[PDB]
Amino acid sequence: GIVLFVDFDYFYAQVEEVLNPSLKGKPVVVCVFSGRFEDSGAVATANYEARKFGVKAGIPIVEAKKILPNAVYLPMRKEVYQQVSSRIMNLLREYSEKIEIASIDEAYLDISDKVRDYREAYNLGLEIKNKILEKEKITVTVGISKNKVFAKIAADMAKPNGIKVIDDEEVKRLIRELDIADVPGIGNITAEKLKKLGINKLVDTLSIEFDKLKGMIGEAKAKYLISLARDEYNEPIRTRVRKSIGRIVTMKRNSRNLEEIKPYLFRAIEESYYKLDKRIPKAIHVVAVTEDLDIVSRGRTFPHGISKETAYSESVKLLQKILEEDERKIRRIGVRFSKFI
DNA sequence: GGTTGGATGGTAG
DNA sequence: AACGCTACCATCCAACC
Ligand SMILES: Nc1ccn([C@H]2C[C@H](O)[C@@H](COP(=O)(O)OP(=O)(O)OP(=O)(O)O)O2)c(=O)n1
Ligand SMILES: [Ca+2]
Ligand SMILES: [Ca+2]
Ligand SMILES: [Ca+2]
Ligand SMILES: [Ca+2]
Repeated sequence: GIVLFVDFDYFYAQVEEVLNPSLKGKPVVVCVFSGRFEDSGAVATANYEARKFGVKAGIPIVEAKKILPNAVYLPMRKEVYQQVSSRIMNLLREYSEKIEIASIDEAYLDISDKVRDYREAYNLGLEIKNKILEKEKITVTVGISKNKVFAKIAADMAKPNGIKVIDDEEVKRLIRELDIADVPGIGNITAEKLKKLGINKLVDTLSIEFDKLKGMIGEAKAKYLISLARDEYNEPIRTRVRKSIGRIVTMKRNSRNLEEIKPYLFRAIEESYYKLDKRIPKAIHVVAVTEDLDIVSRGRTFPHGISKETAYSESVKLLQKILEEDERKIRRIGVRFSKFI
């Protein structure tokens, strides 16, 4: 098979640049303001000009302003980026019937029946890039390989505004030479566990006892890495179905006062219920982020669907459980609905 | 021993 | 050191077939 993966370039910042062209060439930082103080929050993303100086996703806005105090700091307008994304995804639908929308700015296309080889795949990749630039003036990176994982890795290698094929021979070289930390799904915790076992490359997972690898990183990740290393990973492109919808907000101050927290939680429920749009959940979880940014959650699954009124009542009980069973103050509070009918 | 549900862990967008 | 918000799959544990 052949898989073509598309990853939009510095997406949120690039959309802002398209809607206001004077931003291009100079550092733009898209921010998630919590409302705590002036400028409390995190960077969602920045364009490559700000990113050159270390302003990247996840860092505090305060750290970013220390590095580049003269950059443009824009509030995140997620709804705008979602609508642009949906338009681009609709363009991609024209090139394959088999498409997997992986996120707000990623999609996998199974183009096995559309092209005969990697040269034709590459030309299709170029066609897709030109189409998205024509219609939306958004640059993207395309990665192409035998499966979803190596397609994603290919795009990682080609980013800013690139295109890359990893053919069968390069898959073999990467199994030997790619830092296993750069494999999709291997974060810092798993990477460091692997390094302690002396595993630096995918091929190293074949030289360890399965029971030992499973003991350290778990069965799923062990099976996943071994399948990749054996050149056998072949997970199909399929339609992802949304499994949960939720909202969590930062409170104006930390609190353990039930009556102070309730209005935030209730607003999170109202917004979550609107986003449900005909979906009726059977499960509710109240999620608290404590003072030190730990996550505590209490939930319940009902035999039937949950009305909004039941969500209110139950959410209070679950919040009460969090307060009873955890003595830390709550910083952020929210809700998540799942198990849709 | 497998499935379910609840609490938590790890991950990536 | 600071510090947002969305949502996926996985693991551990105990209840229950
Ligand atoms: N911690 C993060 C990471 C990403 N995003 C959002 C903003 C990004 O623009 C978008 C896509 O994530 P990417 O990791 O692909 O980031 P970029 O597209 O901005 O950069 P890149 O050029 O590496 O693809 O998701 C976010 O809100 N919070
Ligand atoms: Ca990506
Ligand atoms: Ca991207
Ligand atoms: Ca990694
Ligand atoms: Ca139980």
